This record gives sequence, C-alpha cells and structure tokens, in this order.
Amino acid sequence: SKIDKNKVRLKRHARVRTNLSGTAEKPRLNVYRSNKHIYAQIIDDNKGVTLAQASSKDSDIATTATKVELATKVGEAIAKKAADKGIKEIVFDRGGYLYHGRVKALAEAARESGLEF
Amino acid sequence: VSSTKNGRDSESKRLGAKRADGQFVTGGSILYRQRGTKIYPGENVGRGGDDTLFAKIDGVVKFERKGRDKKQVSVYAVA
Amino acid sequence: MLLPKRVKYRRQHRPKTTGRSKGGNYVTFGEFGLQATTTSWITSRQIESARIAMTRYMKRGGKVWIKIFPHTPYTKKPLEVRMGAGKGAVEGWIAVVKPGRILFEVAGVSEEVAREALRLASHKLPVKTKFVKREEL
Amino acid sequence: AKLQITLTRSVIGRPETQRKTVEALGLKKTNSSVVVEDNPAIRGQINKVKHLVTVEEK
Amino acid sequence: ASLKSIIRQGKQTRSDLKQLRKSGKVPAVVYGYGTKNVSVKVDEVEFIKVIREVGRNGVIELGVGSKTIKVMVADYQFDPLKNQITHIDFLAIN
RNA sequence: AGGUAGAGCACUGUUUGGACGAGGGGCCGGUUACCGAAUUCAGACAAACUCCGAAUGCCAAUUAAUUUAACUUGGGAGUC
RNA sequence: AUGUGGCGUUGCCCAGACAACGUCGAGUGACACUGCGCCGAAAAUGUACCGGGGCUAAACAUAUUACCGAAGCUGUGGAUU
RNA sequence: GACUGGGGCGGUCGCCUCCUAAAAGGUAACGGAGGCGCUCAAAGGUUCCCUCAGAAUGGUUGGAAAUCAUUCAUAGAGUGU
RNA sequence: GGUGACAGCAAGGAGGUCACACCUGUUCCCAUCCGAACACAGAAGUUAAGCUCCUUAGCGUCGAUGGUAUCGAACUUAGUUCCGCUAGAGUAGAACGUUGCCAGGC
Repeated sequence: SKIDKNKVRLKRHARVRTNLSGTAEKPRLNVYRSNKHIYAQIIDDNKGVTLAQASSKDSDIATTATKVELATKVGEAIAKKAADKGIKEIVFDRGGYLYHGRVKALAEAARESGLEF
Repeated sequence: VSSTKNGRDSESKRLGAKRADGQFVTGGSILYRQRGTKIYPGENVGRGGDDTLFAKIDGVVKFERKGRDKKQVSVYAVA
Repeated sequence: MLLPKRVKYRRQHRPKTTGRSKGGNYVTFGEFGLQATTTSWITSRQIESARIAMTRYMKRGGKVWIKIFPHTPYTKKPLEVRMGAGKGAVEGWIAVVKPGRILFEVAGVSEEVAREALRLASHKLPVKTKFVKREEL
Repeated sequence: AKLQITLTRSVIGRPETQRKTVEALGLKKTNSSVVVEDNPAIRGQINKVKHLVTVEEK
Repeated sequence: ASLKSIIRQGKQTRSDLKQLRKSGKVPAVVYGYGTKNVSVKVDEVEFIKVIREVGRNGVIELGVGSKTIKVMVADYQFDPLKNQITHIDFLAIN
C-alpha cells in the first residue's frame, strides 16, 4: 500500500493555511511544483479572485538548461506585474513544502526584486 | 450516633452564554463562559486561557455553525 | 435467585410507575404467554415462586422464557430506627412492569395446559394478568 | 374589527402572569369593560386569559 | 375485495379522531405512484374479514371516493391493550 | 443560546434465550463432546449511558399593539 | 364462583345435536374484549352520618330551560383623597 | 466549640469534579460518588516534521504476547494528578 | 491544470507521453539500518495503477405525508376531557454532488 504525495500536500496546506490569508493590502502568493514545471498564483481570499500568475511552462520563458534558473526568472517576472500594482507588503505562502532548494531560489528572486517579503 | 462518609461538593461556576445573539456588545466583552471549547471563536472574537470567548471590536454578536456540528461565535462591526 | 453479577452503583433511585409499557410486549420467542394490566414492582422472590409453580406443574415437559429481569436494587433501613443517618443497605432487586409487558412466556405445550399453568402463577404474583396467544391479523 | 371585552371572573387565585396580562388589556375590576381594535397583539392577550374574560364583536 | 372506505374530512382533532375511533372505524392513508395525500377512514370487521384469507402481503381493490386503486397492506400500529387497530397504511403502487 | 420529558441503543455498564470452529481436551499424538474466553445472528434496561430531541421557561433586537411603570442617589425601618 | 348485560363467531344442526335406559323437538354449546352486581371486609359511654326528619326519587345519570343565592357588580345619597 | 430528626456516643468542619437540579444561571438534607493540601528547567516557549491499543497474519529462545514485518485498526490510542 | 462557494465508501466498465502520476536513478543541494522515506538529476517507455468518464444505490446520506404525547383549562385524587405545539421510530420518496474566480486549450 504505497501512498501518493499530493494528498499529503493538500493536507499540509489545509492544516497550516489556517492562520494565513490575504486582505488586499497584504496579499499572499503560493507555489506549486510537481516534477518538471513550476506554477504560482496570487489571490486575495476575501474575494477569492485571481490577480497575477507566473509559470515555467509559459512560452516566453521556455528553457531547459537548469531547473534553478527557471525558478529565478519566473520569480523576477512575477515581480514585473507586481511593480505595476500591489508591490508593497505581501505574504509568501509556501504551499505545502519545505523551504529548501527551488522554493528558496523562487523566494530570493521574488524578494530582491521590489517586493516586501 | 452514625457516620456519614459523603457530604462534599464544590462551588458552582456560572458557565454558559453571557450575551445574547443580536445584542450590541462593547470591545472586550465576555460572550461565553466554558470549560473547554463547546463553542469556537470567530470573526473579531478571541479566547482566553480559561477557554473564555470575548469580543475584540464594538459590534453585534451572532452565534453560527462552523463545520458539520462545530459551532462558533462572531462579532460584526457596523451596528 | 437472579441478580446482576456486579452493578456500577449500589444505592439507586426508585423507578417510575406512571405510563405504559415502553417496549418488550409481544410474544416472539414461544407460543403462549401472559402479560400485565397494572403497574407493580415484581421482585426476585416472586419471580422465583412463579417459575417454581410452572416448572413444578409441567414436570419438565415444556419450558418458560422469563422476559423480566431485576436490574435495579432497592434498600431498607435498620428495624424502625430514627431518621437521618444516610441511606440504608441493599435488600433486593426489582423490575418495574407497566400495563402491557409480557411477563412470562411458555412454549411447546397444549394450549389448554398453558391456559391453566399460567393461571396458577398469577396468584403468586402481585399484578393482575391476562392470557394471550401468538399474534395473527 | 371591534371587540368588547368584559372581565367576568376574579383575578384572586390566579398566577401573576395571567394577572399581568389582565392589566395590559385595560380591565380593572370584575365585570368591567374596554373597547379596542381587533389586532393579533390584542388577540394573543385574549387567548392567554380566555378563561377569565368574555368578548363580543362590536 | 372492494373495501368500502370514506374520506376523513379536513383537520380532525385528537378528540374528534379518538371519538370516531370508538364506533368502530380506523384511520388510514394511501400514497405512492400517480396519487397524492388523502386522509381516510376504513371499516374494521370488513378489513379483518379481508385479511384473514388474503395474506399479510396481497392485493386490495378498495374504492377511495370516485375511482378505485389497487393497493397492498404495508403498515399498521395496533395498540395491544383492548385489542383494536389504530392505524393502517396503504401505498398506491400503481 | 440549551440536552429535561419522551424515544433510542451506535458508546460505557446490565441482559435472557438462541449461536460458531482453531484450540488445552476424549484416548490409546489425535477423534469428540465437553471447560473457558473471543467473534458472532439473534433482543429488553439506566440519577451519575446518548444522538436522533419537545412543550414550556431564558436572553435580546425591534418604523411590529395595548398598557404604567422602571432606574439612580439619600432619610427611616421591620424581618432571619 | 352457572350472578347477570350485548356485540360475536361458531362445533354439533329440527336427517332429529345435550338428557332416560327408540320416546323427546328448538337450537345447541362453546369460546371474549366490556355493565351493573358477588362475597369479598372482623371493637369497646349511646342510634350515629341525609347534619336531622324523611325519601324508590327527594338516588345516580344526560339535554334544555326557569328561579334562589355574597359585604362581587349595578341603582340612589354622602364622605375623604 | 459548634452542627445534630431531643441530648450524649459517633462522624464531620477549607478547596476541586459529577448526579440530585425539573434543556439559561442558581438551588437543600447526617442525600449518592470520587479527589486536593502538588508536580515539571521541561511535562514551558517557538520552527519543523510525524500519527493507533487491540485483533489477524506469520516469525531464531517465543512465560501465549515484550523484540520482528503485513492487513487492518476511528482514534476505541493518548494526554503527570 | 490552480485556487476557490455550499455530495461518501467501494464495486464492474473503458478510454492517453496535451495533464499529472507510474517509473531511470545515487551522480550532485537534500538525506535517514535502508535514495524503504525526504531531496535533486533524468525523461527512455506508459493510462497496468493513482488520476480520470457515466456508473451499481448494493453499502451509505438526506427526508416526507399519516400521527403515536406535553404548556393552558376544567373534572377530580385517579387518571379521565377540551385545547395549542408536535416527537423517536418508522413507511414512501430522493439520492453515485450545485457548482464561485483564472492558465492552457476550445
């Protein structure tokens, strides 16, 4: 009876997503990788409406050389749409994962970019 | 003549609801006295170390339902 | 001589006798029975005597299903002593029967033979009886 | 649409709730009257103490 | 199998019901397919004559008011003391 | 807001009849019924069992009707 | 307990069912939920519970009406607030 | 010393939890049941992770079972008092 | 696919490198008797499983209509009447999710 990881992910998210949310002055962004690609989708949960989005499967950034530079660029590219609106205090929801490796690189790129987390 | 073994008890605490649904309360008002969490905190509601529920703003109280059986109390701002 | 092996508390309140049989009042394990029409406290001793009467009558041809058990204990107090020194000590076990409850139930005998065997035990027992059959219709 | 309530029994021996309902109807002593508009608020107070009063549609 | 059955007129109280349930009648109901709610009273010695040979599960062709419906015995109440039926329940299966 | 009456056994304890084979056991290691616990289809009970729950009573809010009280601060008591 | 009261079905049916060792003719005998009874129930000054007299209704019931009945309410005059 | 179904003898006297207590709170008796007069520099804080007694399954001595893996296994685990 | 508002458990049926999983790994950051877990590096082959499409109501979830009592009032001292509010069982019946805001692709 071998188990799968994303059910545990969803449990972790539901379980430590209890005290964290956005308020349209303090938005939150989360993160999600499965095995080859990276997603990210910011939301203000009072309204549950999507604002910005940044993906490693997107056309304009389609490269294979490293799995770290894609996290770096997807970060520094959501920062573009951020410094157009809503570039003050935001929260970085870590989905259901540790803080190690790709998630760290994404947070670093999103951080030294013009944001407040 | 005889010997009665029983005869003990403690002082009753005055637990339960303290404010009424629909009633305007003040900031830092005690809405429910309880051992435990028979009713959970909600929006602009806190809990103290005695498991005491209390308000955090000046509004109106509503008792509501949390999940499938769990219950909660909230305070909503505009009077 | 029927009584619980062990009971949680020992000095329990005195049950009710107003209302009607909450349940258990249809003969569904034999073929002929007998059921009460007033309320009373049928005790260990008189259940004992009433089954004595019926096993002593059928000479172990049939059988009796005792649909009553003395679950509750009652107490008494030393012989006519003064009031107010705690509750007294246990004295017997009882079972409250309301109008309707099937008290005794026999099977595997002549309908006649039951018709008098259940008549005999009615006298030993402090509740007025009535003889019934397996239900149809 | 108009009622005429008269107190045909005494309040002695009754509970306080019934005596308070009798006071709100405006009836003071035994056999005294009042003329009021028919209204569910009036009719609930009639129903509470109906064993005490007589009503007639004027 | 043509059980003659009357309809219970609107809003029987508990007193009105319990006093009709002394002359000998018995309350009832039908429900199910192609049918709606109705409150009815059925005769008793007739009913027992019917269900002493037809079997507990079986057909009935009782006439309810203006048309006839084929129903089967489903439910009952039957207080034990002073044996007399309290409620009999029919389902218009169609 | 809340667990009383009633009811209900799903949990804790009581329950009577009716149940199933591995096994200590019958023996000359075994059979097998038989002793005990277990699970099992089968059904009554509770102030200190409940999840399924009233009528009333409680708090309150009101452009929802009749009514005449209510509260605060002082003088004077009696009552236990 | 065969005291009696209906609604009841019913086994044997006036081909002659219960008796008398064939006479005999009108129902037979059973089995129950309910109504009034039944015995059930046996202390000390003096009848002794309608309170008394007495009553077969002047008992108990139901359905209408009449009347009597308080310092309650209404009339009439007065007082104090 | 007091309480006390007269007094004496006997028992008790402060605090905590539950029934009685009649679905808000409160509520008595010499009514029915148990606890306390502490313990822990972690059994406190905060960031992570992580999740069953029992049964069934088999398993080198197997006090049967502790130690070993698999099917469960509703939390029945467990939480210092 | 992601997040986000008020129906399950399983059981036969099928369908595909667009999804995401199944896998290749010890090679690296991670990382524990064990790369069984967790990491990261593959992307060869792939719906066999998870995912995923009715689905069976069999298990489960809701839930009628009838109406089986307890405030009030008399009668009475043994529970009977007139009221008003109606349960828990239990029948029928539904029911194998309504579906909020974006990517991609329509």
